[PDB]
Amino acid sequence: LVPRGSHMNTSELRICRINKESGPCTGGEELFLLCDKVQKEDISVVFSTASWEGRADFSQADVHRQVAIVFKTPPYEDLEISEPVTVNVFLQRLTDGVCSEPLPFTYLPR
Amino acid sequence: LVPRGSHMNTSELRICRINKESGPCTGGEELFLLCDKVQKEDISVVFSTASWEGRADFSQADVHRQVAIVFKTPPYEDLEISEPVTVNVFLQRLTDGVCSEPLPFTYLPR
Repeated sequence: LVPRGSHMNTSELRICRINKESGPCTGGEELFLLCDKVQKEDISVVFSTASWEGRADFSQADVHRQVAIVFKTPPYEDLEISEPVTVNVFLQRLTDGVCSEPLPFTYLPR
Repeated sequence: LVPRGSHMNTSELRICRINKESGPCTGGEELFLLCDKVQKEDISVVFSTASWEGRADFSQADVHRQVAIVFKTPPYEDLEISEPVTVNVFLQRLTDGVCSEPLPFTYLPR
């Protein structure tokens, strides 16, 4: 349960991989990741950086057989980035607020 | 079980989506798709066109919890294509040789 920021990391939540490594900072894009056993009714996908945090948008429906999650990327804090900004994506249980190890995801401009 | 080529289609195998819509005709690229309940020990991923058929490369291991499959794309018949050639990707049970509905995937040159 060892600490990793304001929240807590676990070996219970794990993100195997995302289909798209990058994407535009506008957000809204529809992506989908693989993971281990997750509780469809208690799970979220969060994008973050030291000072910004964005949640993906998806329904319990979008969670396929507890190991995949189709979601819609949140827009990046600033939509006027001029550079490729790669942040952190990771899972997190609502209940115990526990998170998973992050995966790098990079926003791009238009 | 209605016919669709030399083989047979079913409502038992379904490909929800692939992470990458395209890729180079060289093949070898590592992709992964979503699908419904598949038998890890009886399933394959085939790329085809009316006159060419290629199989993806993956192990029973690469099949995650029966709904996702991480595989390696086969090279396209001709690696000297000058144009974007989009073929068909689909599942198929070894035993009953039954297939699924195809999904378009397009090879590209270098």
